Amino acid sequence: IETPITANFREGLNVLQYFISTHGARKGLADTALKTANSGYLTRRLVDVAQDLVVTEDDCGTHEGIMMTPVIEGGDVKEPLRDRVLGRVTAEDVLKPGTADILVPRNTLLHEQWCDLLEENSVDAVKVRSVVSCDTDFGVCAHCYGRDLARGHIINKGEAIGVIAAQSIGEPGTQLTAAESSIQVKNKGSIKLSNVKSVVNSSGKLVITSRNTELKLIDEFGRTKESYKVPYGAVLAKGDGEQVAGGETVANWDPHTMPVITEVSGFVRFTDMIDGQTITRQTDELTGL
Amino acid sequence: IGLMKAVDKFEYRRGYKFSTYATWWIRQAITRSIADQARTIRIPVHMIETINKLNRISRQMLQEMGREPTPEELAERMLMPEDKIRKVLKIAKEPISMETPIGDDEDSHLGDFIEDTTLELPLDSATTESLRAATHDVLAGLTAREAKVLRMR
Amino acid sequence: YSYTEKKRIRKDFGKRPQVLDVPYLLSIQLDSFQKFIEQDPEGQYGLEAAFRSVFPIQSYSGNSELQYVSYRLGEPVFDVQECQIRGVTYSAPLRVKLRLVIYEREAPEGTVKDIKEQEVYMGEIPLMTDNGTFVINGTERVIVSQLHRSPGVFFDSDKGKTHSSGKVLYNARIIPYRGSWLDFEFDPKDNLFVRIDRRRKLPATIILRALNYTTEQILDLFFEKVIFEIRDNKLQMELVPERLRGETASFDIEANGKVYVEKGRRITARHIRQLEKDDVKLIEVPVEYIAGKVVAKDYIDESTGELICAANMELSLDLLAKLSQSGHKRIETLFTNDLDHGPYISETLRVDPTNDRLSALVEIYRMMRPGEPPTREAAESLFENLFFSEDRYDLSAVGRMKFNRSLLREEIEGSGILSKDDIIDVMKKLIDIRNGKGEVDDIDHLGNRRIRSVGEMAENQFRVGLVRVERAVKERLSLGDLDTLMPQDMINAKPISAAVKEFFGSSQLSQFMDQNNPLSEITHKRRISALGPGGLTRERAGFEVRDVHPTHYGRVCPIETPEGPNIGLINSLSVYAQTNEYGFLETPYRKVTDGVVTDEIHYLSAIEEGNYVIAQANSNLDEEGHFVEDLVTCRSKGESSLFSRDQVDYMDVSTQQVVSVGASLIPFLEHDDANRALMGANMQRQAVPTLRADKPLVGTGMERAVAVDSGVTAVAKRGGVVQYVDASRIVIKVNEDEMYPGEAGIDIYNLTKYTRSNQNTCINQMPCVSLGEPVERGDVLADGPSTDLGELALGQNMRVAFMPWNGYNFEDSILVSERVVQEDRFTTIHIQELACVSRDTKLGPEEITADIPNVGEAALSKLDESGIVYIGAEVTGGDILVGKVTPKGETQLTPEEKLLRAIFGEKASDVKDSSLRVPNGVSGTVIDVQVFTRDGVEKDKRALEIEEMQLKQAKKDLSEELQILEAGLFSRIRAVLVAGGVEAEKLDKLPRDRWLELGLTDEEKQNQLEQLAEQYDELKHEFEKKLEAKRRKITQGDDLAPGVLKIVKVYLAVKRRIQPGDKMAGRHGNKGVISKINPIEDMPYDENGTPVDIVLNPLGVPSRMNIGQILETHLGMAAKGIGDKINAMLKQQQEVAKLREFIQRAYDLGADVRQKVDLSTFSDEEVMRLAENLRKGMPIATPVFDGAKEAEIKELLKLGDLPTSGQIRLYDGRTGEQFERPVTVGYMYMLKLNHLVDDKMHARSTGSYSLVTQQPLGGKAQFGGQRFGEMEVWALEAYGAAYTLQEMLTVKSDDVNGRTKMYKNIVDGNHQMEPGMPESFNVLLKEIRSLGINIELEDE
Amino acid sequence: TTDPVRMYMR
Amino acid sequence: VPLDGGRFATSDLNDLYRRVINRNNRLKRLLDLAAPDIIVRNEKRMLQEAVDALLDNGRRGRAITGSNKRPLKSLADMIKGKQGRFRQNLLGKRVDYSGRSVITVGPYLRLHQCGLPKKMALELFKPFIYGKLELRGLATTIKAAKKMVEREEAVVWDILDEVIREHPVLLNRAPTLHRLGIQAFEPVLIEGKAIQLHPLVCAAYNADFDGDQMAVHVPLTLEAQLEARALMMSTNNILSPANGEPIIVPS
Ligand SMILES: [Mg+2]
Ligand SMILES: [Zn+2]
Repeated sequence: IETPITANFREGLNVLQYFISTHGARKGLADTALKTANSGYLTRRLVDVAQDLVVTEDDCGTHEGIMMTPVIEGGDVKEPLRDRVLGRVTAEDVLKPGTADILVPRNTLLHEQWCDLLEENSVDAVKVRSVVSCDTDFGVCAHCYGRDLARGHIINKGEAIGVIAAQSIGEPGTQLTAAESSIQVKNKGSIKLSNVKSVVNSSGKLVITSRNTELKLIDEFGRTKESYKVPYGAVLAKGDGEQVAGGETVANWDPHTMPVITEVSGFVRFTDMIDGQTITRQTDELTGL
Repeated sequence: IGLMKAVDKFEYRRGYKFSTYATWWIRQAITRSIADQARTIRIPVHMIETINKLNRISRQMLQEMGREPTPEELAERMLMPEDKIRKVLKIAKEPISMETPIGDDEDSHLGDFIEDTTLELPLDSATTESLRAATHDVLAGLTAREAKVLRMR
Repeated sequence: YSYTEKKRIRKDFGKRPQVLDVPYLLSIQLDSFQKFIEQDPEGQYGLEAAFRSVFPIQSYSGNSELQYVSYRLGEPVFDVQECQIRGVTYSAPLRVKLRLVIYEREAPEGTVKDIKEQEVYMGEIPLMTDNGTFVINGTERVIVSQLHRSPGVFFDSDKGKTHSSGKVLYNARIIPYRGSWLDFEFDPKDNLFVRIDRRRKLPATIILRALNYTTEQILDLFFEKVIFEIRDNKLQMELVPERLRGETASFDIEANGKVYVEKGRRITARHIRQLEKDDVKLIEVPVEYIAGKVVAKDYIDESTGELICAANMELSLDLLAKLSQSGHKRIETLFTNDLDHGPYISETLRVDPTNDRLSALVEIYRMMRPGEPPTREAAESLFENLFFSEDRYDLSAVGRMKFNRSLLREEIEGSGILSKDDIIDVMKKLIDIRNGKGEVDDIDHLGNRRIRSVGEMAENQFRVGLVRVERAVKERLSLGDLDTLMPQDMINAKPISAAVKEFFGSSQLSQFMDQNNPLSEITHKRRISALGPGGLTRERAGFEVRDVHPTHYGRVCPIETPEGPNIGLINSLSVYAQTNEYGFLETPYRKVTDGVVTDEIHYLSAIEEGNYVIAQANSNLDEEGHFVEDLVTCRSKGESSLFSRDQVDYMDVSTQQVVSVGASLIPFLEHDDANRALMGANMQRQAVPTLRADKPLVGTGMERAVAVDSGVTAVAKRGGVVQYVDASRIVIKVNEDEMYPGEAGIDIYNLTKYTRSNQNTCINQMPCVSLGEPVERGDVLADGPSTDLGELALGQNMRVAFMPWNGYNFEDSILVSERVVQEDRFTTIHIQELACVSRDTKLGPEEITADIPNVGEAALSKLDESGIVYIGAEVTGGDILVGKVTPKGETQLTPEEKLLRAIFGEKASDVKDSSLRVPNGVSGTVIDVQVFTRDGVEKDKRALEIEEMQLKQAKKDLSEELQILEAGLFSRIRAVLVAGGVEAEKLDKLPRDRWLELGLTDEEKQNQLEQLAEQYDELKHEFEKKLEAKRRKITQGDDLAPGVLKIVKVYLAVKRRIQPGDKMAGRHGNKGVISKINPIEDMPYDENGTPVDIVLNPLGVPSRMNIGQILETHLGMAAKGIGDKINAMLKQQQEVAKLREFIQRAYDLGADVRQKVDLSTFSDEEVMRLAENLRKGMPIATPVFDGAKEAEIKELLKLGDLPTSGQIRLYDGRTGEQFERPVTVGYMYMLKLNHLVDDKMHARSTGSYSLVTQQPLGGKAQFGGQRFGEMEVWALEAYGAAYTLQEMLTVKSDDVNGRTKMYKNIVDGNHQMEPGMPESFNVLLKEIRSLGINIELEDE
Repeated sequence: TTDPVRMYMR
Repeated sequence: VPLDGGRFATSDLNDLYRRVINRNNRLKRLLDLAAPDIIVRNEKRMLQEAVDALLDNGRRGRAITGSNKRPLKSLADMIKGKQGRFRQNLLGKRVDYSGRSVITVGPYLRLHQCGLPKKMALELFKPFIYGKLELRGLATTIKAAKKMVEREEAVVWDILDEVIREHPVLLNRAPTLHRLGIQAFEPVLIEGKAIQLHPLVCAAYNADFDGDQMAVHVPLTLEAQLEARALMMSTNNILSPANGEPIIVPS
């Protein structure tokens, strides 16, 4: 509603302000009454589909696992790499930028010490064993799980991890509820593109010709912080590998325009654009638009 | 089933209209079935007719005495021992559905509160383990013939 | 100024003048019942109304008709008090006069006889008390008013979610008062459908053919006609110059020798002025435009008699050819315009399998009852009963009105059934809305919800009572002979009385009155519910109806509603609301005639209010009642904005009218967040009454209105002086002016003393007047529970100070000083009722004898010879209240027990010990014993002692009445006899009873003495019979249930103090559970040494934004300040003047108020009496939105000589050092709620087990164990807790053998378990095996 | 269930 | 079973079972009376129906119980429910040696113990007391021991403090949401009728003090004590299982 509560609590509220304040309060109580019901049903289904899964083996001895990278989705680094990998066990040894160098020796319980020795070097991505890959049938081998408990050591044989999984997801449920112009790279770093093939035009634009091109940001000592997505059809300022300054406009595009751009020159020949079939004329004044 | 009987026993030579003669035989089989098997606690037939009369008597004497007749008023009208009315009225009730919902609509039901009286409480089974204990030492401290004499009883 | 206001005068803030005072709060309940049972000399709703509908009953054409004469209501068998103890319903016998006439066969009409049978009885109907409650089985009950959808027709949407096309829909529903629903709905194909309630969908037009409408009239009605003329040759068209709007040219459109518009140019405003001014009636068209067009009526070939074209058929160039060569000048077509008149009904007709009436009449019959054959008589009668039967249909009187209302007609009353016009008119309007003109209603708006209450709802249950008695009467009236049966033999009583016993006995709307609190009673009787018969279900709706709608303003309270599974399903009634004559909700407003604010009040219903622009409550007007400002914030059609000075049509009556009675009792509400207010007004009604009735220091003004209007107090009928004041009774000597000549007398109010309430609290009245005091009409004569001096006092205020105290107020927990529990001030009195039944077993009767095998004299000391405990004996847990023994012979004990009994010689009794003993933990004083005995069981010893006391009390009571009434009446007769014949000494020698004969000379005073004479001699005889009748009633046999011989009811008086665990809370939703009780030495004290009673946590105030409790606390402090000043001056006795000078200053305070106080008040005796009542503190009133303001609070603090800060320094009682920073202290009114600890606390070691499933159950009051539900099992599974889980559902519950093996092991001191198999699963195995399934336990 | 009362009657 | 007042109560299956028994008998009769097929068929139709109403009522027209509008509970409905088997459905089966009341604060506690009312603990541990009283010889026999604590002789408190010492109890509060909803504490006897709850554990339970109640449970067997001590004890669960950070944060 277009006329706020102009009064505050140290003063009085008047008739209407109170009467308006009423609604939000009532729906407030109403909502959380149902979000209790939704949680209750949600938690019930989840233990039924998990439950029977128990830690059975110690090590299934598979080298397979999942590739862990930082979360850095366009915006702001919502989660460090340190958190995701802590307490997990490594799929494969992690190397420096240089090699011959066994940093972490392949199966290691990545506890707190290891995790800092990781963040000392510029360690950028780790392959990690996950429960989804564990070859043992009718359970999960101790290794592929992780460590976590109220105790800090690795999981013991026999713990019923399915249940404790279900609860953890289901408990917090009570607590749950056109300016696309230019990218300005907020920090100084190095630019590395993926999946693009360009042609220089008469204006001299680094024209993307692919649909799957990303705008990354190369670090110096292991913080690939920002990432950005460039649309098909954006005027670029920097090339590739060129050092960007703090707060520098490197892309530019019309929001409400997706251009269909050739790689080549020449005349434009009309095929099946007959006046009436798919087109009609819209011709302007003296300028010849 | 009433109709099938009368058709077996009929004879047209007596001039009875088949309508009202069969109507007799039919209404007999009706009442004899109702009275028999419509009750969970089965009562003899004369009891039912006794009960039926009582329903009529409470009506006629309802408006006559301003309110409703006292339990010892209908007793005079009826021919019998007259304290039996209570006795009649006692067995006359139908049993109640054990799964009758009590309040809140919740799955607490009437039958769910009906406690067990046939049980043997632990506190007594405890003393039983000790009653055996006490009797034994008095009987071992006796003479061997008195043990054999008592051991047999 | 009145009498109990002059006693103690509340200082009142608030500026806006009261123009209309709060009406009687129990209006709704009392009014409605009065309407139901009352003579109305016309048809208007009542028992008369109900009667006239079903009656006269007439036999199967035998000309024996029974017509209805009139009815009377017999006197109540017992009055209010009597009826409660015994357990009868407070009812009156209904005696109704009926006249049975019979017409000879065959008659030019007239009767052989009619018997004018005097009043046959048809049951008793309960009656309402003076205060709007019923007594149904000795338990007071309330009938909650219900909320259901108004009768009429309502158009709804179902946009969006329907079918996943979006593609909106519109549906109509005709909801009558009685009879089947009629639904109209569209579909995607734009076919009109109708469905009887949820049955098979059918094409809507089918009912029209059944109403004798053929195809031509259906087309003619919903569509216009476009007439196509063949003029000179090949096709012209009649043109209405407006029809062409919203379309583009179909061809070269020309007329009058000039082409106005060619094909492809949209027809606009230019073109239509040309057509209209040049009068273009006729236009030339192509012969191809009718290739798609649909022909309207029927055209047949005049020669061959053959069908050219059927109605609703699209023409073609060949179909045209057959009727063009035949000479046809007219061709009627449908006007189809996808903006104006959509081709909807046209499309419908092509799906209709019928043609004539009987085609449809079968298909309607076959839809309702498929599978069985139709008949001509069957289909016709069935349909006529649906919307045309006088018996099964009425949309109501209000319904017939609302029908006409919604259709914009004029007439407000007419037919009770639907007409041919009605049905068509509904279908018409539905199409219009679908066409875009008009909007749909919403259920939530209070113009489409109507209020029924008790008077109406009982009527309906009585109405159904008669329709099920008519068949029985009709059945007898078929074969019934002449003058043998009379109108009583046929009509039974029980079917009527059951149908009413059903309602008041068991219904969702009949509940035990929540009566622990004068606020609780009044808030319950004013309540609305959308639940129960004819209403919604919790699982049905659905958030839309719960949310607050704009129309709730001033009718339903927005804030007072429960906080549980049914939010918004109650919506308690607002203060000034009233029920419309027609049964809607209206509210008061003030007629704003342009520049004057009148004082003439106007009542505006829900629909009416929307149109007008109503001003706001807080608006400044001065010198005459002109609006001060040229622009005022107002609200008109659902929204709110600034408006011109002379546009406002009405104005709010009061600043309070938006809330409820519960909500208005909270001070400084305006500064409090809406959420907390709800929690506030929820707990206020749950306040258990305290020992000593305080008074709120911080009040609102409503408290006096609530006190009087609640029944608990005894309010003076007639003004006079007090003759006698006793803790038992109060006698009022009436003034001369109001008193009638004969029968005159005295007003005598007998007070209610200690008795059990509905919620086990104690309800006690106390006298608040002294000997020889003047009282006026409508005064408070004695305070009820939780009232003092006429004001409503639900609790007791105390000195409270906000600061952390070593964590003992960590969350919202409360920390209380010993001074509170020492003063016995939060002590609360509870009354339990324990009963004993002497039953009848097969073996014999149970005896209440005091001979109980193997019990010591310690029990039989407290017991009299009869076996009942003496009055006054203080008893605790385990003590026997009623000794009882049941016959049980031949026990059949076992060998080792038998030999043992023989060794020590106990005379093994043939009787069991069955005595009623006091439940463990509860302890109180016995204050009354009652014995109710069956007619024919012999009254024991104590009962005769009892019936002697009952006799002595009744003899003393009746005679006391007579002694006072004689002497009061005789003293006046003697004095008027002295006026014209005074023989002073001569007169009083002879006996005073021998006076009535003596006359007086010619005047009306001799005729006045004649009045007093009559009613004296009537007192002589009325004494005799009333004493007699009272006496007979005591000894007469009490009728009990079957099987029960005699019953002893014992009343216990337990007095509960206060201990850790009790929930306490202020009025602003600050709950809290008292945590430790500290010595007064350790409490924070101030420089004057006075400790502080409660230490609350400061953290509770910012998060839950309830800031009003702080304002209360500060102002409260100032209220005690004025107190200590007067307290000093009253003990100094300085002189009357300085006292009066100081008080006068207090009651003025600044400027602009409404008070107007003294010095009128009697300069000695009253001011001093006043002075006394104020030294405890000065009662102030803060109205709801007109409240006190910050400046006014601080200003009153200056007068008290206390800092403006509101804070002072305190000192920690342990270390004695100062506290850095000043802290707030002040006074907060606080309640103790009835979640008392020693009811919640349960424990069980080993107890009873349920029979069917051997599972723990509370049976011998060693109460049931805790429930161990689903979620708690996942807990143990989440740990490794393998044994703890096993133990939980094996030996601790289901294992009948294991549990004993365990218990035996426990006392042997061996902790082990022998598990085996749970009976819960064992029963499953048997239940499955008795189905066809062979379920085994395998091995290997 | 083609309600039993009908198909006896038939 | 009988009730008071001489009225009876019985299962709905009885109304059902008779009708099956009755109709079966009436068909045996009709076969020996050689009744017309039109009749003996209809009887079969009724028996085929009445059997179906007995097994799973509801896939027909819903035969009601005698004179009572309410539907009768079938064999299938004793298995079916909300949801599934009632016994395993919440709730869920009640359990001996338990109780509850209002909870209060008590900051003076150490974190590994809890405040259990004197009055409550007496009633709860009764079989333990009966053993120890007669073990040490203060009672001749259990029946004597029973009478002693009934007399509430002061001697028992000194016995009670022995049996209470190394014996944990389980505290559980209303909606058990995560594994921290049951936790094990050591009882400290208190004069008063409220449970005393160490303030730091309130966070894990999502307990406020607005009048919430908690239950107690006694670990009986020797095994259950050592189980409750090394797994469910307060001090052993200080980290949240959702995210490794401490849950015993200051509130
Ligand atoms: Mg809480
Ligand atoms: Zn694995």
